[PDB]
Amino acid sequence: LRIIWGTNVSIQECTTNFRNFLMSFKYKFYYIKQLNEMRELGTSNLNLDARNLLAYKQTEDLYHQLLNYPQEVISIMDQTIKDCMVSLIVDNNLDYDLDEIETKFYKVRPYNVGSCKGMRELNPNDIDKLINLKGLVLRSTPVIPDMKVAFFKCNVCDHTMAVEIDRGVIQEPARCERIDCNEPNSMSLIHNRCSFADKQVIKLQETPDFVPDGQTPHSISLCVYDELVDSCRAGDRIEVTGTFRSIPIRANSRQRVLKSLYKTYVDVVHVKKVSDVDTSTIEQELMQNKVDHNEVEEVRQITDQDLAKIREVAAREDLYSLLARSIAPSIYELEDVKKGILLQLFGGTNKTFTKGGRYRGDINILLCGDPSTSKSQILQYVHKITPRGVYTSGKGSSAVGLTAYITRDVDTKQLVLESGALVLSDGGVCCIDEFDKMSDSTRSVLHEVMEQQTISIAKAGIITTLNARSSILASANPIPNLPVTENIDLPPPLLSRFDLVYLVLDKVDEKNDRELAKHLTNLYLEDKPEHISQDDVLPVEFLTMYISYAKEHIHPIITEAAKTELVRAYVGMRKATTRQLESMIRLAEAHAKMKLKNVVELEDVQEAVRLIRSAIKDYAT
Amino acid sequence: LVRSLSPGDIVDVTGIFLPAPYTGFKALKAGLLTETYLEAQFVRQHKKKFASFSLTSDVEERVMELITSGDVYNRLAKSIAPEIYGNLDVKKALLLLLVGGVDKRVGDGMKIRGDINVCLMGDPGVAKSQLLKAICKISPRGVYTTGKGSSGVGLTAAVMGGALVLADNGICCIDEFDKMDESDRTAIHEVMEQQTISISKAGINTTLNARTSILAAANPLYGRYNPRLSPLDNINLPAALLSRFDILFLMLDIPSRDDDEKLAEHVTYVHMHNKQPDLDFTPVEPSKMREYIAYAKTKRPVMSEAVNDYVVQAYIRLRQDSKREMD
Repeated sequence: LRIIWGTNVSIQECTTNFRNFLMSFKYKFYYIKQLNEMRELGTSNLNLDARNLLAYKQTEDLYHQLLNYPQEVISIMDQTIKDCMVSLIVDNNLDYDLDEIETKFYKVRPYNVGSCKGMRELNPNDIDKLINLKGLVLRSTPVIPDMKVAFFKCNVCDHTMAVEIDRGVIQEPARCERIDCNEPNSMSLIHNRCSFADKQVIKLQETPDFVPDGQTPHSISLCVYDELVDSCRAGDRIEVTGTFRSIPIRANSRQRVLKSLYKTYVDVVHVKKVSDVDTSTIEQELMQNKVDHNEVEEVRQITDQDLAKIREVAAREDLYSLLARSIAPSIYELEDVKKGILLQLFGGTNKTFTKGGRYRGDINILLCGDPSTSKSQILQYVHKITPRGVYTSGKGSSAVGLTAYITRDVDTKQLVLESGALVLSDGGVCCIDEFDKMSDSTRSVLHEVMEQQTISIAKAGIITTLNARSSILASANPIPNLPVTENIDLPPPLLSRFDLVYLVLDKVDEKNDRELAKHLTNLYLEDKPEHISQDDVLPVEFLTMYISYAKEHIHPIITEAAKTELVRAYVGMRKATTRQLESMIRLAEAHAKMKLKNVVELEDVQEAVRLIRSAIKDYAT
Repeated sequence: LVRSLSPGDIVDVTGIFLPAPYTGFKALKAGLLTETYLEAQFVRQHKKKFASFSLTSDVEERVMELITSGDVYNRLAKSIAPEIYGNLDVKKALLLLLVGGVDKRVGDGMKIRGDINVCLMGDPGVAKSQLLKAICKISPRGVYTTGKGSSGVGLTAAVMGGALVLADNGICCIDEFDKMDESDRTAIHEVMEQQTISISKAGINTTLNARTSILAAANPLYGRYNPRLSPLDNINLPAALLSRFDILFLMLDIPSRDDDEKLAEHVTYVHMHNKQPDLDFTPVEPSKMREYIAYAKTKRPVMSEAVNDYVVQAYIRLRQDSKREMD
């Protein structure tokens, strides 16, 4: 059976147990597919998976043989995958011309064996084991050359014979080579002629996010080897796998004595890698195209009689009220918030002029107030409805994060451009948490978006101004009386820019909180969830097809009718800034977009103002 | 015994006391000048905790002497900081503060605290802070701090926490709550969203979790509570913060010939004796008390329909009566 020392992982046993491991999906709970991909490229370095052997049988034990004894298991695994390449070739007969492609060096790169906890937790009892680690890299050391095959010389005659290093030591024969000759004289070791292999060194802090706090993190120097050398730079927070090593260090100085406390470093055998219906105008070409070659699906289609139902419901007078209660069923009262957002769903009308123009439909809403006011719940809901929207927290954000990552692809080992979070959010609604709390460098992105409606990226590889047209719904937590305009914090210029700014305030309702408590203190009971707002008339899936329909088939124009009242409102406020006007004419046209009116009434601009005044009835205190 | 030890912690460490020579040098000393070290053997740290215990085996017995007498609430109430006289209401509430609960999870989910936040106003006397030394003595994971005092970097966590992070899942205590300036007030203003601090500065992007409770002793605007001034005038604090405080106990002092006799009798009786209550009350020892409160925090009760409606109606009446009062 050929027992091997204390590792006791038997040769001519585990080799076959691995050899029949081949051809499995299986299980799971690839494998030969990826190897068949490997044979052409000549890239070698088989990355494996881990876990495979677990729970799969046979080789349930091999996982434990590798985990507990990775040193031998990796070498044997490499031999076996090599001979399984050799056995792959004979199957297809003559391959790659011919036998030289097998001679090339291969290796297994195991990773993700269990989840290890830190460096810190580690026992001194496990010194040959595969050990996950994570942390940033403070520095990448210059390359040190490592002995592989040693060369030797003598004064006689001189002769060129040389011996390999094997284990981490070098013993040259006293005397002598070839022949003979002899004499006793010391061997001459040529420094430059002998072979070398790349050994870097990589410093790693232990998980700066996970710390005793305030004690500064501990260094772990992982030395790598071969291809892995110079494959990384610095500060990479991701993860690394490899075999733990304790090796003696020479101390004071000289003396040829051991400090008797072995330093510890990781062999790091592997490293692994990085860190409602859509609108028509936005789709455009993909309507104008995708027709020609044809296709299926895309834009949501509506039957006839249900249309006949929409055009009926439009007649209902309380509609503008009705939909407002239907948006957030769980959420109680605060109807004007539901309502402003209701118009955020219908927002604006798009205009190209001859060229340029492009004010879109975009309307943007901040809302602040006492905590536990559901201000986040709305965000969740809008997020759920809006087709393309994206949801971001404060401080979990950065100006690089909101556009243009230019990451390495790592599948092809190429540089590929990724879309940031606002670029994705283009169309529909970007939702933002804790907007007040954004870093100062951030928010400098928004002065670009809110105005231009596009973002201009001149950085790095590619220089272009790319379009993100998106609504924003931002949540804010403020820090009676006091200046309110002071008490939202923010720079006031940015703050004036938001279309409709909600300030949660008591409505004097009494008479509300009872009703609301009836809503929330339910569930509660019944434990099972049935209805919610009942008894209340509510649309469910109808309101989405309604909203969609409204958006694609209507394009409201103010005509002569808005402008008078529209202006007098603005003046009435002035008696603020011009944006407030822009606001009104856009927000209002959403109202008129609803109710299926191609033209605005002189009426409906009234509440369209009142919504801005609504927060003012809340600015009294 | 490895890893048992942690920085900043007072510990009785026992061990054989030994030298480990010399590694050289060896010229300099001469001799031999051992310089020694202590081998660790055992480790006992000062100040090791609810809510974690399994049993509730025969310990319930230790709870029952407290239960059976009945009227636990008033008994414990009085039993918090008996060292001072009066203010049975204040203590009455502090018992609740210590107990806390029940928070909630909305299943999606977000949380709603979850705990109580107490203020103690008034000046100069009335011994408001002694209640806080009291509580921070009784409650485990309690920490006593003052404004100038505990620096802003005292509450936030440096990268190389304190206060809020250091004491969380338990009561934190503050004195001189006015003099704390500004940056501090923002931290505390935010921590009533519970579950949060957010440090964006320099080498820190983390958002750590502080489950802290806050009790804040503060003095009204100088000198003491001028009655010719409206409330909120003589309280220097903004209304953004006070809305967070659920219970604000303003302790004001108007001299009263009858009562102050009783007080003087109390503070003379102790000093004169160490043990205050006699004829008759039994002060509940803090240890067994902590046990009871521990067994209390385990329950997670739920409201019946009748008390809910009652709360609502009484709330309308309270709103309406508060506002009909006028500005």
